[PDB]
Amino acid sequence: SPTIPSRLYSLLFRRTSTFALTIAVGALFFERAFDQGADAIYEHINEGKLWKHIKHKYEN
Amino acid sequence: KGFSYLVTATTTVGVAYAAKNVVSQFVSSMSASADVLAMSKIEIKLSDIPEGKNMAFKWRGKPLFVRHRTKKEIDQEAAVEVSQLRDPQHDLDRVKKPEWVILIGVCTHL
Amino acid sequence: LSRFLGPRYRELARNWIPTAGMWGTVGAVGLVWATDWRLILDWVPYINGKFK
Amino acid sequence: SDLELHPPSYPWSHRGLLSSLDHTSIRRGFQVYKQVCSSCHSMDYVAYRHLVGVCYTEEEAKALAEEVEVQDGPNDDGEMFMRPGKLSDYFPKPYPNPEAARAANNGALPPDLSYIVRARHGGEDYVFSLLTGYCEPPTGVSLREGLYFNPYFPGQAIGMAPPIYTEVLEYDDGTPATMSQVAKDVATFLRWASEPEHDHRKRMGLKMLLMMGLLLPLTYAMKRHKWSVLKSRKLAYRPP
Amino acid sequence: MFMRPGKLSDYFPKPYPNPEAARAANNGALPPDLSYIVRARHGGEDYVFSLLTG
Amino acid sequence: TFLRWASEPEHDHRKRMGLKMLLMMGLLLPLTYAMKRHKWSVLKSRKLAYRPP
Amino acid sequence: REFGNLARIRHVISYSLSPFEQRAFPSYFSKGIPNVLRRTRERILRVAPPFVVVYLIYTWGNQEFEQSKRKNPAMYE
Amino acid sequence: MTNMRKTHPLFKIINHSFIDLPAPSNISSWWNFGSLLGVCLMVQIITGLFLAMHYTSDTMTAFSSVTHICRDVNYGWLIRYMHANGASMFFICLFLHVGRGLYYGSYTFMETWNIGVLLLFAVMATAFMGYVLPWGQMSFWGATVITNLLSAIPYIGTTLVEWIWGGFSVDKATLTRFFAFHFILPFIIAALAIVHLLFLHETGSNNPTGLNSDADKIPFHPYYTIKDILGILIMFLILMTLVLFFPDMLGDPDNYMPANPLNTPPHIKPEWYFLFAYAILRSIPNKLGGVLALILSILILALMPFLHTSKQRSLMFRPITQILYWILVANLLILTWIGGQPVEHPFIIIGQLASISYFSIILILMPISGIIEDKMLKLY
Amino acid sequence: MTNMRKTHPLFKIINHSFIDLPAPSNISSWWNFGSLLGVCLMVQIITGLFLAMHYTSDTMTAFSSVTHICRDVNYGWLIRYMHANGASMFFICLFLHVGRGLYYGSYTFMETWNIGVLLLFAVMATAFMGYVLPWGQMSFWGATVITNLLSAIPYIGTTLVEWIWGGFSVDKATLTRFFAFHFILPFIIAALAIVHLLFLHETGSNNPTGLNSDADKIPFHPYYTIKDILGILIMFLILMTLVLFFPDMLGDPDNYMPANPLNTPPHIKPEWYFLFAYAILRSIPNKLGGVLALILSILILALMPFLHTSKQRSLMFRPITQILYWILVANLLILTWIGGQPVEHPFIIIGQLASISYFSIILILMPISGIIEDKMLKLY
Ligand SMILES: CCCCCCCCCCCCCCCCCC(=O)OC[C@H](COP(=O)(O)OCCN)OC(=O)CCCCCCCCCCCCCCCCC
Ligand code: HEC
Ligand code: HEM
Ligand code: HEM
Ligand code: HEM
Ligand code: HEM
Ligand code: FES
Repeated sequence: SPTIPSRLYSLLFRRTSTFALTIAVGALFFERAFDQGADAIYEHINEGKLWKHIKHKYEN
Repeated sequence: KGFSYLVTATTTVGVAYAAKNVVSQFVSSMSASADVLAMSKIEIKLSDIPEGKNMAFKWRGKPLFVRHRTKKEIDQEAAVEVSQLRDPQHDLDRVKKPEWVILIGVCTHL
Repeated sequence: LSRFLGPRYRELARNWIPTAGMWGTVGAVGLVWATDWRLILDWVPYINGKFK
Repeated sequence: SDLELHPPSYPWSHRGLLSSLDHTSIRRGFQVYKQVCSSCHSMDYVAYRHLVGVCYTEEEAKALAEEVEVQDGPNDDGEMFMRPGKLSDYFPKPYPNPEAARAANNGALPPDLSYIVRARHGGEDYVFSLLTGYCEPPTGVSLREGLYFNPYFPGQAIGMAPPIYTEVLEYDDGTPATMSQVAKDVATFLRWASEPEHDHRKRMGLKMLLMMGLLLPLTYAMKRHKWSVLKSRKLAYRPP
Repeated sequence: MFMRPGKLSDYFPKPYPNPEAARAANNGALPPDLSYIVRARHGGEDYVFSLLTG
Repeated sequence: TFLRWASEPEHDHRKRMGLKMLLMMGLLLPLTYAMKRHKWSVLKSRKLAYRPP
Repeated sequence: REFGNLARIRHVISYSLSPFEQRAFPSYFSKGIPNVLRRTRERILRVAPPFVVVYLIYTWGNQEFEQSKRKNPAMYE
Repeated sequence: MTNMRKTHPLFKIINHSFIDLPAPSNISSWWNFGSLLGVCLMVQIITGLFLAMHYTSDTMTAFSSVTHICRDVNYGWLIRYMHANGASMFFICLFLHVGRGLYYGSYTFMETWNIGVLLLFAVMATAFMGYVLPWGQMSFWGATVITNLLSAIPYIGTTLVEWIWGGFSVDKATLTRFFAFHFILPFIIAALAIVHLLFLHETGSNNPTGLNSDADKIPFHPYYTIKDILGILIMFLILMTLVLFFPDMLGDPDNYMPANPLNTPPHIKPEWYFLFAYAILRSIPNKLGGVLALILSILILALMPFLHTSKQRSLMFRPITQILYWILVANLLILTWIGGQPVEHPFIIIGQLASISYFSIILILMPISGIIEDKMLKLY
Repeated sequence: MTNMRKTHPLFKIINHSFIDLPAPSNISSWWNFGSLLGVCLMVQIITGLFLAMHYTSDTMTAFSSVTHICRDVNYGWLIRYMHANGASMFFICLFLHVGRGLYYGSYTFMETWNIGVLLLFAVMATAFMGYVLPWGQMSFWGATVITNLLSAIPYIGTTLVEWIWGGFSVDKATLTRFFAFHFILPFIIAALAIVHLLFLHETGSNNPTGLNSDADKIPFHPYYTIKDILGILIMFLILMTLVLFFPDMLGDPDNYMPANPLNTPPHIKPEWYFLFAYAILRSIPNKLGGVLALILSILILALMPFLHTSKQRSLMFRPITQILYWILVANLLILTWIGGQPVEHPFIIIGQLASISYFSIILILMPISGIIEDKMLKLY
């Protein structure tokens, strides 16, 4: 009967200091994850048009 | 309270990510630019200068000293000991080539 | 300041050092996240992937 | 006459809100500019250092920068000498001053093509329509020599000879160098030269839309949560 | 470029086009521009008089 | 002298404005000091008495 | 904060005249000179010895700098 | 133990102004635009500070410096287009601010309204000189147009245009002094905004119903704190999509050419937020008449509080004056459009009738509508 | 009828701050230096606005623009030398302001003192980039020296220097960003001075006797209005005598050659306040220690309120600590002279003794003297 928001509140969302720690760690991991996902979405939209897609023809 | 604070924490994470990005872009904007990055590394050089002379150029914003040395100076600076200096380092470790010496003009005092 | 000696302020400090350590921890984590400090960020599991 | 012919909306590969440029097309357009357009036009705000990273390898950019000779100096005795170009050097002027360009181009001044797409109505559509829109003048339009009829040029009497045609250059990719292919490639290159931040800006915009589609419902939820105290508040009046 | 007689708007004529020509014509010494030499040297006009008469 | 002029072309005008400033400020400083002493004369000649019961 | 409730003053009588009825410079020299001399005598022994030792240090430093720039006659050979 | 928030002097000023401020509980999203204007001013200050960090106010090097910002400086294109589209957003927020003030009867705060009118003049001058700053073709030619329009004044105009020009035309001195003025004048705007907020806090804030809101007031924090944060986020959404997707539709392509005194542009127009004043000045066929029409059409906002002839403050319960106000907004749109296309047929008569109808509505028709509205509600 | 001076809100603020402000009746001419600093800040703002109206921040044309100001602009020489000698007079009045506070114990207003210290750093930074703005030989080399001092910081200092240089040396980007910073920081100085005045008005002003001067309070007008007017006129007399008779006795002659990055001056002499800080720098013979010595030599002003160990606020009745205070002022004079002098014997040992004495008599001897005096008056 303890749910996931209940555990999140009882562990991380209760105190302001550990709340801010959760915010900072989530900011780091979400920055990496969002950058990776948005970059991959951009590559899939623009397949075969970018320099990172066409450099292998002209290198080595 | 966990649901409401999860919403609040996700908003704060988003604002923190956007704020870090925009502050990083501003800081990198007032950092070095493409022109000063291009004009720093590449250096055109000639060999129309005799031995025992000095040439002053611009390399990485600094006065670049290209000195053509004489054999007497090379022999003296190879024969001088490093135990009496403030930092033990001889000419064969300071420079790769005896004829040409490449240095900076930025003095280590002011 | 000799007024801040004595057992009451000592146990107040004992109560407030976990919160002070937590605030220092989030300060350090925010500092390395904002500055992209490689010296610390190369020892994580995941954030190695962006090479920064 | 006083009329203007609006260029039509061509379906470029970068016309979408999240679509980038075709970098092979920018390469072919740069080759078109170097072998054809560089004899008259100038590109003084674009350099080989700008070219490297989006179209060419560093070695290839260095090679095509050193294949042209540039004027530099002064030397020790104070004389203007000539040296092979480097990456930091910009594209060379075909004329030292605009008056020399007017003298060598029958009075007309060829504009700098570093902002021509951002500085003309239509942009790359206008460039494509101007390059592929050369036609014989209609009846009653007497044009003196040195001027060519072009419906897309304002004033209809351009001072430009038709610069491109079939097999006007050779591509290194084996692409057929037809008129339309050359015009599309050089229009893509001119769009890149006008906006070098194109694909980067599009990536910023994609990240911004994903981020703001995350933030706006959540920030709106926070606003409704704080304002839920007032929006469900009940008022009662009990006079005695 | 061409040549024309000067007028009141023109400044004083250049002896050398670049300082390297000054180095070539003065065996490595650069003759400084004498528009602020009094405000630039200690003593000023006293320094100029003493330099020329010393 | 010519180099002094070329270094400071504003020399004669600066000296003339300095002479005007010297005469003018030698006129205002006694007058402004007199105005200050006039407005401040109330306090300078103020007399204080303490009369406790 | 403002006038009216600043301090608590009792049994104090203040006397003042018009600026247009009293002189702006009442005995400006015959009383100004002894007052300035008295103030100088009161606060002359706190400033003058530091300023004089500044003068002495300045002259000593300039003199011995000139003597250090002087040539030592020990190097005849 | 003391309450530091309302005890510390700077903290208690901040608390009494922004934290514990009794605000009307029912002000709609139209009340977010003052804070949007303040945030836009801060964004402009920062972005223009970086642009001036990388900008040289020399006639030979202005355009090349702008290109250097766009291409060589890291995200300098982002900074410059943030600056330009933030000017567009600044004028959008200004126009919606003024529209809120006219519709909801906020001009009865007479001194606050007058300080706002002075702010509007200062922002218009700032944006005009900033548009002159990149030294494009349209920038130089619009500068010449506006300065000659000022020179239309008899016996004063020629000396004033030679004084402002620093010479005989728009040149080195004009560009450099325009850079200095464009740098300094937003700080005067900020100080006048402190004066604006001071007068407003003296008078209190106005609700959309126009009634006495003291019966139901709420603290500014956290309600209007989070509401203004949401408004800031939406304004940033519109500003950033304008920067990153449509950066040139509110700009002008002719500004991307170097300023040529010898070559004129095909059709000279100012920026889109000067277009209604440009259209009315084209509509009146006299130079002195045109410049006086422009000046009076902006001063008529300061003249507005003496035109209130109704016993109701806001237009919430005034349908005839609502219709007249929306016709006024429509006529402002017509004036912006007519400033768009050049002065030809039928734009002559369209612009003339638009200007005459605009002045007639804002001077004669609205008080008459208020009078007959009071008569219809049986007030006298 | 209503008192508009006490009723109108801007007029109410001006009345409560400048008109009916209860001021002590016995403050000396040392209390006019705050108003002198404000007026001189306004003079610097106006004169610099004119110089930036006629100034271009490009390394090819900075010196040429300065010569154009001095030669071709009407009274541009007057504006430029007014700006330079007014910066010198600003530092004179600032040092006398700090000396008044130190002597009369005004540092017990801790918030006002700390805001003043922040203002002091802002003024030194602003004057530093103003000095590098004409792009002279000493200007460029002083910028190089101070930024290498910034490079003395471990592990981040090199990156901070490549960040603030806009490259790898003092160059175009450095000059342009220093122009922007030198323009914008005096307005932050004005805002900080408003906060300074607010913190002062929170607790009232101080008097030379150091006692509670509420027993004898006089309004600021007309007494201190005409007193500050006389002080302004005297300051203008000194500044204009400097400008029109000795426009170069406080400046540097070597600043009148164009900045050559190859050649260097034999003597690197910044302005005299920087010579004071410079002597404190070169007294300690390492980079990192010298940098913390400079920042600590400025920050012990902020550390001063915690070193006050006497039961009497002012030095008016404290004769031993008066002697130490005048020894300290004498020591700052000696330190300025050493900063002027080159690094040759005996200036190293004299400056080292001066810096050791300065830090010792601020940190150690003055509180010890206060303890001796309170024991001597039978209070310890
Ligand atoms: C003991 C003296 C007795 C004098 C008696 C005079 C007659 C008194 C009866 C008649 C009245 C005459 C007027 C009286 C005015 C007020 C009284 C007075 O002047 O007292 C003497 C005065 C204050 O006495 P006091 O504070 O006790 O001095 C102890 C010093 N620590 O003290 C002084 O004036 C002495 C000041 C000496 C200062 C010497 C400083 C030497 C070091 C300076 C270094 C500066 C920095 C240099 C650089 C260092 C690094 C290289
Ligand atoms: C020398 C024969 C040229 C060649 C090769 C190219 N251009 Fe040109 N161009 C030239 C002149 C003399 C002019 C001025 C004509 C006039 O009437 O102004 C131009 C002009 C242009 C323009 C501007 C058109 C406008 O309306 O402003 C464009 C966009 C243009 N030219 C494009 C262009 C391209 C893409 C070229 C490479 C294929 C090219 N030109 C080559 C002279 C010459
Ligand atoms: C840089 C320019 C301006 C700034 C920073 C500014 C700031 C503000 C702020 C923060 C508010 C409170 C929030 C709100 O009610 O929206 C406000 C309200 C107001 N503004 Fe402005 N404003 C500016 C320009 C103007 C203009 C151009 C006008 C009118 C012509 C004006 C007149 C008013 C009025 C009357 C109010 C009161 C509205 C009410 O009480 O409901 N201001 N302003
Ligand atoms: C302290 C505040 C400001 C500073 C330092 C500043 C500085 C600058 C600079 C250096 C430029 C040249 C860059 C360019 O031409 O793109 C510029 C341009 C411009 N400025 Fe500002 N500015 C400030 C505030 C404002 C404000 C408040 C507005 C309008 C309300 C404004 C409107 C503009 C516009 C429209 C341009 C033209 C941009 C373009 O044409 O691309 N600026 N400004
Ligand atoms: C741009 C710089 C400054 C400005 C505009 C300024 C302004 C003022 C003004 C107008 C006064 C009132 C006049 C007076 O009380 O004598 C004052 C007093 C004061 N200032 Fe400053 N000041 C500045 C710098 C400083 C500095 C550098 C310090 C200290 C390190 C400082 C500390 C004080 C203190 C403690 C007072 C109170 C003096 C008293 O109560 O008698 N200020 N300031
Ligand atoms: C809004 C305020 C200010 C502006 C716009 C401004 C602008 C300028 C400009 C453009 C210059 C270079 C012109 C030249 O030197 O020929 C300059 C120089 C200078 N500025 Fe300012 N300034 C301001 C305030 C200040 C302040 C408050 C100080 C010092 C406390 C200061 C100190 C200096 C100094 C020392 C110079 C060097 C003068 C010279 O070497 O000839 N400035 N300023
Ligand atoms: S900078 Fe070379 S010894 Fe000082």
